[PDB]
Amino acid sequence: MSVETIIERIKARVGAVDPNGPRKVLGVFQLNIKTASGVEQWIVDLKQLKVDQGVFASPDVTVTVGLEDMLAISGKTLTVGDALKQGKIELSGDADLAAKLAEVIHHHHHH
Repeated sequence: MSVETIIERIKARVGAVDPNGPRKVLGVFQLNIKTASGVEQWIVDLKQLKVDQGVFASPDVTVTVGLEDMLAISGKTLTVGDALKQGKIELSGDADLAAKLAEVIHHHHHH
């Protein structure tokens, strides 16, 4: 519905989320929204809680997903595991790093 409405949730969440929340990691990722008009690139940092638009000078990992997909996720409806099974989220670069994200699919006691 709007790429902007997707990142907005990320910035609003990051500024409220905790560092210990996610897995033990720290770096930067390169997100890309696949659209018929092209591809919306976005920069995200793990270390801190910030968000930037464009292509990082040298991101740790490059992920490419569709707009619709990001909608179900960012909209707080679908789960990372679901989108992964479908194949909407494409990986490229340091799969090892990107893997840390999918790991969240697990159901542990403490995050």
